[PDB]
Amino acid sequence: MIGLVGKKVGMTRIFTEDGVSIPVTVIEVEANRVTQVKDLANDGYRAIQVTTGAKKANRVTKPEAGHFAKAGVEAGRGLWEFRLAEGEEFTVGQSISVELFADVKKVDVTGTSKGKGFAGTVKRWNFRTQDATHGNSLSHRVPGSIGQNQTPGKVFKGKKMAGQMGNERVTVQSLDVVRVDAERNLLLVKGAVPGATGSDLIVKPAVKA
Amino acid sequence: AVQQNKPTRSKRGMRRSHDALTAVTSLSVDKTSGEKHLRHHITADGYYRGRKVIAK
Amino acid sequence: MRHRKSGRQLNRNSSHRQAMFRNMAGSLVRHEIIKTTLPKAKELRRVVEPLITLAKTDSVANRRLAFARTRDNEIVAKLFNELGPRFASRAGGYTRILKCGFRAGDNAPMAYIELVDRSE
Amino acid sequence: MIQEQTMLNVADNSGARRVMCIKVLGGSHRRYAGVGDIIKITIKEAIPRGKVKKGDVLKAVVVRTKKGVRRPDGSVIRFDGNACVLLNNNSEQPIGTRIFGPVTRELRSEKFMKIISLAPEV
Amino acid sequence: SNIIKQLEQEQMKQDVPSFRPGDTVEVKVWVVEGSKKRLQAFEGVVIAIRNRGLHSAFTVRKISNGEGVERVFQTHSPVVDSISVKRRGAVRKAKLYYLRERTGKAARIKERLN
RNA sequence: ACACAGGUGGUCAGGUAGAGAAUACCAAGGCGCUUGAGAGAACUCGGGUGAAGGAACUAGGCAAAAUGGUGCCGUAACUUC
RNA sequence: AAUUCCUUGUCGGGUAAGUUCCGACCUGCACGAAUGGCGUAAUGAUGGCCAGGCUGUCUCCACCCGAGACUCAGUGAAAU
RNA sequence: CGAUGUCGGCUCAUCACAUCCUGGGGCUGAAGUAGGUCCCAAGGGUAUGGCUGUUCGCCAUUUAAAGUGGUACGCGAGCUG
RNA sequence: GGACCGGAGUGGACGCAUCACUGGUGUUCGGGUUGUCAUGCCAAUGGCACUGCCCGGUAGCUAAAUGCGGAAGAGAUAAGUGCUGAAAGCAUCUAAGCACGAAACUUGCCCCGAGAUGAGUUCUCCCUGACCCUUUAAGGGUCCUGAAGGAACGUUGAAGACGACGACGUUGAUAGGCCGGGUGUGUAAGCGCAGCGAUGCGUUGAGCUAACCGGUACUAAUGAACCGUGAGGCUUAACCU
Repeated sequence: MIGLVGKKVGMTRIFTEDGVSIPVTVIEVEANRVTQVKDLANDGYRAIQVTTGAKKANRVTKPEAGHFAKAGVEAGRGLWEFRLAEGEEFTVGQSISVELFADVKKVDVTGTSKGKGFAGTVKRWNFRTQDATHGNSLSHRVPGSIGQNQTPGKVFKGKKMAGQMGNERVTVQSLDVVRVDAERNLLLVKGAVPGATGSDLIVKPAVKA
Repeated sequence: AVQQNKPTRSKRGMRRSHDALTAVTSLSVDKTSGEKHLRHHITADGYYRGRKVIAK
Repeated sequence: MRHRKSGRQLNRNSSHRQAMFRNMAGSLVRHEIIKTTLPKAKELRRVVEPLITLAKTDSVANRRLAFARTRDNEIVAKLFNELGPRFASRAGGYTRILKCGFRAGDNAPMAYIELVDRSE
Repeated sequence: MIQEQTMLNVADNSGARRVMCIKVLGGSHRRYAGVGDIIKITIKEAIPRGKVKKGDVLKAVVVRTKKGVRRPDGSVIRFDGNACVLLNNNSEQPIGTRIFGPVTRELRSEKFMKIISLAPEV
Repeated sequence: SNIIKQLEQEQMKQDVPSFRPGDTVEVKVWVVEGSKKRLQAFEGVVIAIRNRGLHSAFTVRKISNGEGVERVFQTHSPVVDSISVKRRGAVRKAKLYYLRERTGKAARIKERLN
């Protein structure tokens, strides 16, 4: 069940006794706990609500703190909801960590992107630059062409423009598992994932596989 | 040259519709002399929160 | 499109920055107190404190390190005869930025930067 | 790099030094050659002790590169400059019956395995 | 949260030599060749200090017979039978990339023997 | 028209570097030039560095780059010598 | 060919091919000697062709530091 | 006819299918394997060198792929000239 | 010479992301270096010559380094291929009746989405005082007394044009300094000794420290009030009142 939460905590090597060194990414799972199981009379689906981690008492406001009080004292980082599959669930004393992937080979990861501002067009939308030697008078970079012909008099919605980049979702959907540790909450994955060390992320089983 | 029809009082007045921010943060007062200042700024008497600041 | 920085860029070139900060750090140990622009006084707080952490030294390889990189003609000995020793048991925190308002009629953030202890 | 109309030396016996690559091949086109890429080649000086004609057009395979090789290990092995060896049309394996340089034990590719099977240092 | 700085060290070895540049190390490693496990030895001069923790590559340049020959190896890799501190290098630079432009006796490194 | 990135004939000629009233650093002597402070966006004008190939760019090695000086040695076709 | 349109006529050279380039051929649409011929050393803000050298022109882009723009405060236009 | 920039390119896109190339089906004068051919189908997709300022057209390399058309036979208040 | 199927093996074209593979860039770092002026002189340290010059590179970034797929299922069709059968005793793919099926269609996969004002669903949190006046679903005034929360005040960033937004403003970690770690560079800068001296040997596997991240109370980061209050319009059947 559920989409499991963690953090990118670094990069390492696992080696082989054939000779290859094999660089891999390290993820630490913070685990998820149940706060309610929902009835089929709501929306037409059986569903579950889950929370994560603990946070210091000098943060979180009363509208969120009272919803952590109805199940414990750990609190913080908000709430998630998911639909149930192949089994009926209970709330009392129940939690989930890396044992969720004990028979899973590929995973699906969702995180956030780095801030880049208004970001422009050359890197953002691959608007290829032009000559700085021979011709091209004050046209070193030109942002494509916003109109397909000079008769219509319109710019169309089927085109890209410069604008705020970062703080949005990013994903990798075919990511291979290497190792898990049910005592240390380790998830060890093939290659690299979006964002630097300390990036907060959620993980699911891979479905395009 | 660069525009069609001399721009209207409504169109030019739109800039006035964003004005709601209160001036000078409504100041702070010194609780030991009654003079006003900005919320972390120093008095004309060389004092801040009832003690001496800066060489004068 | 800057990705990270640890020390303000500043207006005017690197050959002005160096010449101005060595002179103004000299002026700060020569007068104990300066009034100047806040972001520039924070950049002064970066350079005056490692000089006070040097001013507690006595080794032949430290006592006259880079004399012409931060040079004076009045307090050259007073720096090591009193001023470095005045903070040599303290571990950091040798100054106060003293953030105030106005340099002219308009509010640019001003700093009345001072030593954490003064002679008179 | 290694591309079309490019001067490329040969580790093949009596193959000369002035030899030129004219097409990089192996399936759907990829611009550049490395260790294990097959090329279309021509001989520009041929030498008097030679074995192929000046101006002739035949096949070869790249075996030495300034770029080096890393794909099977993740750590690079690097050679000095760039070189190839001459390759038969239908009769399988290289034309060289003695082939120069130490080569590598990763050159065990089934269609090229004769090179590590002559007299290599590895 | 606890495993920061841990799984980026847990695959490291406990004792591996600090040779620095210009030194020789005499490395022995295994290959499998799609047939059978075989030991092989590589010799040359070290061109960099290998100071990067678990992510430490080390580079050895042969330059003793024929032209060039330069190999990269992983410091913490299990496939290493032997590595040593064979010959010293009395060098005054951090990188030896300048040996790409040396030949004959000028391409040798001195040990000083003192 | 302007505290105007323009124009305007000669004379005198201290030390180190260099062949040199080229040109690097200064003496003697003079100047410190009339918006300022922060920020460190797109996009530009004024600079620096680039691994592999290599003119594949373009009508065109345009432009940029390496080369760059000094004294000796040495120097082809052809020639009105 | 600054001279011959379809015409890159005709034979060869080099090429990886070449209306480009070169050696030549000659029933030259409309070569021809002072509104000069033909050619040679030296010569040119020299056209085209070939190669070597070096190269961010290009392959194909990526980074660093300056001055504006952006924020504040003083000073502040025109065609129409 | 009080502005009504010229060849090609560089450049950035969009619509048509009388489908080039891709998917599905058939007729066949189709033995395999390929062609010849047309009923459906528009989600996606289609040359590098040599000559010319070139588009045209010829040659080298040659097709997963160098189709045909509209938008001033698109494409100068971008660029080149 | 020598197919399709759904299912594997392995590549091309493309894009996005990582900085951990290797390489590059890197004027907050270290080493080398030409000339001259200043600091009176020396030992030397600085200024000027684009960042004078050449050689490595922390942190930051990055492609040439590197990974990966645009799949199956589900629903339902078009072209096509067919069944059973009436009008038309039979015949007939079609009328009545029922199938399968395409780079297409809708899902499935990923993202945004209730101003979807079609303002939906579900949960948490807070406010429980009263008068005065008018021709009043309009408001206006004051006392008594103030919440959940938001901003401002700030310290600041991996967030950024400005706004905005994450972090931090004490049972302490936002930025700086100070320390300790961890990279980089390559053996202090003086003092002896070896030598005709440029230079070498010893102290010294050294010195110097910044951006990466673990400490530390050393320096800095107000009292508070304005916005948001005092239970918030209407009605139906049944019950409470």
